[PDB]
Amino acid sequence: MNLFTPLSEINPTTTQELLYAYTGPAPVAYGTRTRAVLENIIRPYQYFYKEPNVQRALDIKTGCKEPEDINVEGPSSGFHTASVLKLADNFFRKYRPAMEKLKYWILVKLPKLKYAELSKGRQTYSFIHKRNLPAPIALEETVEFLEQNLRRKIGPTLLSYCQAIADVMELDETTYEGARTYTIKFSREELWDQMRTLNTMWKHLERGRLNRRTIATPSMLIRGFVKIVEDAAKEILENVPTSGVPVGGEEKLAKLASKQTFHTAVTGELSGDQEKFNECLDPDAMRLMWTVFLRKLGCPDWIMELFNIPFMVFKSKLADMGEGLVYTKGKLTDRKPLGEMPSEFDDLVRNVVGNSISCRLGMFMGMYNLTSTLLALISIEREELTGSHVESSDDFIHFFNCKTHEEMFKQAETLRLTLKLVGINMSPSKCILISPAGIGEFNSKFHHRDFVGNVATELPALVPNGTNPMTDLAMGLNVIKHSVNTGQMNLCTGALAMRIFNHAYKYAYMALGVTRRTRFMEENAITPLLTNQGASPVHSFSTMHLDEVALRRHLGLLDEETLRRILNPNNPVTQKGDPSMFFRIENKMPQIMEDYSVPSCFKYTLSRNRHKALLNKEERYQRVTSIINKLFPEVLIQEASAPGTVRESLKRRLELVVERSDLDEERKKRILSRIF
Amino acid sequence: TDRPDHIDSRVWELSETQEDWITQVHGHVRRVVECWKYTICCLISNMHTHRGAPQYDVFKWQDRSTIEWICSKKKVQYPERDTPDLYDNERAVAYKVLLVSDLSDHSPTSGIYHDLAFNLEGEAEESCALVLRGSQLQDIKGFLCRALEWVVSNNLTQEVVETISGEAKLQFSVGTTFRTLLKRDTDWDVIPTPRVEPNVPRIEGRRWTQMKKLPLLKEKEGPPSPWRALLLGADSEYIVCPPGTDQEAISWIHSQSEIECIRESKSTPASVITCLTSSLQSFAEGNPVRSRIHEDIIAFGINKKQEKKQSASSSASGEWKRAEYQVEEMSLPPWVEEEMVLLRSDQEDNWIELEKNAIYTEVDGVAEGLVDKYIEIVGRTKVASVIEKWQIAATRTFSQLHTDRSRITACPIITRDPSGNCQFWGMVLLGPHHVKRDTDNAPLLIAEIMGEDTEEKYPKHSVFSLKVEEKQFLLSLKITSFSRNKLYTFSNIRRVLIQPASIYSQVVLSRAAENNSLNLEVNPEIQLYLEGAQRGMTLYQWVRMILCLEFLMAIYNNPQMEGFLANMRRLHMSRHAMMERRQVFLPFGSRPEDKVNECIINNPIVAYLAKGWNSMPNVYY
RNA sequence: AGAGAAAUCAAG
RNA sequence: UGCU
RNA sequence: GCCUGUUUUUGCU
RNA sequence: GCAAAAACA
Repeated sequence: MNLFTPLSEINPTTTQELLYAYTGPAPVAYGTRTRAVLENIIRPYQYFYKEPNVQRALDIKTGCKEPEDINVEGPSSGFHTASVLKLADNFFRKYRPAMEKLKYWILVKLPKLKYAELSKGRQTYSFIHKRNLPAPIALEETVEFLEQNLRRKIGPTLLSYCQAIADVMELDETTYEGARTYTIKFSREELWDQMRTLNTMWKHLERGRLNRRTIATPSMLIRGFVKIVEDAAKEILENVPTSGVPVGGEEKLAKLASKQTFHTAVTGELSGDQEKFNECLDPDAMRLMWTVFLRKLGCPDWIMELFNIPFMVFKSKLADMGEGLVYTKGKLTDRKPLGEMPSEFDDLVRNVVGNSISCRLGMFMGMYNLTSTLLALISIEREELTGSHVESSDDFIHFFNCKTHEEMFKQAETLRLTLKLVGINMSPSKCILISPAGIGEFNSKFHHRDFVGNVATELPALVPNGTNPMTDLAMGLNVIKHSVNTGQMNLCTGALAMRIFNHAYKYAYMALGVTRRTRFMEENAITPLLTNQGASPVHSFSTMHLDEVALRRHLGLLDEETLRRILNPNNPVTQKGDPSMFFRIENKMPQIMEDYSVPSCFKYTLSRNRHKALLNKEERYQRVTSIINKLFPEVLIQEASAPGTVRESLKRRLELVVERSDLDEERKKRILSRIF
Repeated sequence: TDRPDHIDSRVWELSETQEDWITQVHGHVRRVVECWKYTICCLISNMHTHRGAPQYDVFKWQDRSTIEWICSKKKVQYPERDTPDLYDNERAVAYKVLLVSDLSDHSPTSGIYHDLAFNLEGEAEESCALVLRGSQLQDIKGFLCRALEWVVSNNLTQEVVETISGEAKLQFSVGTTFRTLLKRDTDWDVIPTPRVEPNVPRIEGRRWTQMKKLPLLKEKEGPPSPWRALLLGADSEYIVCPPGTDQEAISWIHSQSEIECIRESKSTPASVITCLTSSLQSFAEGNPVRSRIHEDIIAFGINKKQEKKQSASSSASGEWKRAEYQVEEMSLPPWVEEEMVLLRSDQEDNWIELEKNAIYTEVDGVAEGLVDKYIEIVGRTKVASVIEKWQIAATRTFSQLHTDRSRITACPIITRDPSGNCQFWGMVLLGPHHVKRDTDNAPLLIAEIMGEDTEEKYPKHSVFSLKVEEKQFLLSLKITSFSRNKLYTFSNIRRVLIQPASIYSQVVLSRAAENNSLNLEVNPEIQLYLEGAQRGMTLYQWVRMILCLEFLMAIYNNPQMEGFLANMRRLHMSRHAMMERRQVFLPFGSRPEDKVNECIINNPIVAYLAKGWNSMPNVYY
């Protein structure tokens, strides 16, 4: 490590890039997640009391603890109710513009939120198939479930979706009918359990940690509810100085620099992490903070109930245990459930619900990053704390401007205690304070005189993407360009990355050495003329943003005769399977439908080489969307608002298109005759 | 903002404080409807005069004091609950603007004021139509039609209809049994109402100490770590084959090869040399994929799972217990320093042949000159040749993956010097790989040329003696299984050159910027703690050994390395602060070294970095 | 065997 | 069956 | 196998 | 809007 600590030319902050083993393999998880899941379940109960008493903590519903019960020498699970109330009141009294924006979002933006925003998620636990499915599939099957159990249509808004979710909870028996045909039954208790179930699963390819961690995913019955509170929290956090989570990239760096003002006699800079986050935060604290925010805003009761649903559902969460703890007799390996034979998690047997285990304390999952940020920020607002604080989720940086060292130490301890009041524990081994400010870290961004560039955080993106030569070259060069713009890579590193990417990109498409492609080009006398074909690079450091074909045409490296062939919109290589519609600006017929191909012959598609009914349903939706887009050019620019159902709307639109086609009347009649 | 386009800005800002819109159902739509009513009131009194005074007096959105003052002057009184929107001087009677969904079957609402009812399409009821003039009717109809177009554009028809009707749902509600389900795991109801008075209590905390001395990393005790990597590293060599294709080189090697075992390891039986010889013979013919033989089972561990499970079942005795997995601790091997020293040895070739980018501007020339300087100062080095070997081997092993083969594939590792001669580093044998995931292992038989043999460094290698053209070489021939993801990652190992290039470029460009002139030939002196003492050392050799250490770190990347490097950044920052006469203060139970020491188990380069940290000073004055 | 690290691959 |  | 949030790059509808 | 990739928490 002595080679990474220069003393003369550059400082170790600039060499922090060297403390990265990237371009080496990323660690993976192999076996059962049961031990990790059970450890995350048991940790909140171990931290509620100063002396770990798990058995006495499992009977606690709301984790609220007296100020004398708050552990100061270790992690503390739970919150102080009076502290939460007073700190939320203080945070509301200050930052009034943020609360005005919250009221604006509630009145205006919230009613316009659509439940189709839930489709943006990744793999989602499905309460119907008991598996992990893509968010569109789970959303659509949940919508069908609500429609066929409530015997009504669900409105496009997210409020209607949440109301339908709440209404289904009132039924005694619910059923799901879906094509394979098959029918599944849900009681109120069964569907409640599926609502409050989080599907646990390993986190693979994660760098920077010795021990593998477990990630979880909720069902669509609660993702919608979490969406409202997350959007409201984002709206509040965008308008408060002390937040750092909703901003990112260069804007986050600018916000950090706006607070790096060290003018007093003693100017510290505390940068640290919060230990055991996502499991020392009781959801009831977030409930109380949101309730205070809505009360002081004059909001009605229904919005309060809506905001309080998700945190109660997470108070009743059911974490999915893995496929069993590993047991061995000799050199055997057997996987057994929690309660079969004694282990270190015997105290949690009473919480077992089938293959899932309950946990009333903590969050167990980062589903409330913005709300946890708000909970952290409300505790900052108090008279003793006069410094500048930035908190994203559990990574924070604090700047002190104090007259004396003792005052700074008192402020730092007050910061620690006020964080502990709401269930947030500073990691003692990860929090470091520098008494003269100027050196710090936040979100792995180290600054000494300015935020130094961090090479090797851009190396994993330097591999060709693998779509097609044009897209791969374009996006690789633009990633390098963004790295150069942000200051991560300078002239030399940028050019070297360009050369390495170009060499790997030419290798990946059989453009180096003697390959089948090169042999075919050689025996048929086909000069490359393109980077992916083995020609010399046309792109330079200053021309990263320029397209290859246009630059080659401008420089004369690609003659017009070959351009007439490469950019043919009728080439068989990229020909589409169906005709497409085209605009015609200032023409008698403004829309023409004809067969089309992607202009570039090198934008081909690589064959991938290997809930089915729902996929056919997606295909039907795609067909309907395609015909709607063809017949309604204006929904491509603005939202769809035509009245009636799809069939009648497109029927009248097709008619009106016909009477403006400028043909003979009888020809229009014969065209209309065959319309279904 | 939230103002609809058809709503005038003055009307919108006047409506802000008229009603508490947050508590009303569809507060935004309610405000829009009230703005519609006020605009209709404005349009009715469209600059009409009577006896030198406005014909209509508008009561809507006016302070109650003025309303009572002017109503008293007009000998009219109205109750607080309902007040007419406007008053007409002609045909003296109070009027109120009403919006209704249906114009038919409508009756007057109150006997104290008249109703000017309108529908959402801009039409007016008969008495309202006859009271007002045609111009007022047209203005009101046009404004209401613009409002209707705004409504249908924003898909707010249902909300507007419900608002106009007068009654609407709370837009969200929680039933009874759902509330009971929700309140199961909490001590508060849906909208919590704790009885405790808000307060921030004072809690006795602790005192923040000071990191007067830098932490000391724990050095583990145990046997020295063996070389646990895919390939040999600095002990890699090659045979200079005559120019030709891969098939010619393999034929030339095999036809003149004399293999004799000189050191056999129990991990890799010496009998699997026949696998390599058969693979070489098959590749020399033009058929890289060959059929299985008897010793392929031993070489690639074919079916080992069944015999292992049968032995486990036969030897199964006792009582079931928990797993309690353990990781053996190992000390820093002596060969890490030797690897670092030998990796810096100069070569006769450049070993980094990257095609230059185009040059159009002067900035392009500067960048390419910097890249060329870096390449020439790190190219002629053993580490560059080892990186090239790793690249070739990883890519040629990864390209024959992705299929379900029951046969044996041979993957030669051959490079070519800038004279046409082939350089045979070794050969990778890929066995039966029924691979389905990205983490499942694929059996391999890594055979490659070794420069020097060491029992403690390579305990699992069976070293052979290779006799080709009156020359003596060594052969490693280790049995390993290696995953798809790691092979893909090592297929792009050439990216490791960026970080030492980053250091070199930052030094050169900082020197250029301070004196406001580029040099491109600066080789300054870097002060470092080499043997516990600060001594000067040139930039070029510093970049060379930075590249060597970065490469050695990349091929030995594991969870231990990841955690160690993640947790040494705090200590690196603390040391950089301490070298600038800055004090470092810590919380009560702050031991930043524990989260590093937990990651120091058996990784030789983690131990090397830990020893490098320990050697250099920990107290700064 | 081996890869590997808090338990998986090395077949069904 | 050929990336310095 | 492949969560949540923020930011970034590219391509296609 | 969708899809792919990357970084951070």
